[PDB]
Amino acid sequence: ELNNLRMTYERLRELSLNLGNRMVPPVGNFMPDSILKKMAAILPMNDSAFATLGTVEDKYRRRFKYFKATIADLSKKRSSE
Repeated sequence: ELNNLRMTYERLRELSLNLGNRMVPPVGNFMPDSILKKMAAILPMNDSAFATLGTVEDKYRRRFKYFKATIADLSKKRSSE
């Protein structure tokens, strides 16, 4: 029951608040709860794959670049844990 997806969703929550407060001015909502969920389950490591997220705003696609380092890691660890 070591749901890596849960670790992903949580890592995203921690990262969203981390980078979000590191932005000036603060974002507040670095990544919406919905996007954090689908991205944590699908774990898209590419823009061409991001299309499977269903609906991500273009503005969401931008700051997405700040999550690539974590998404890539969890997408890789998905087949490990």
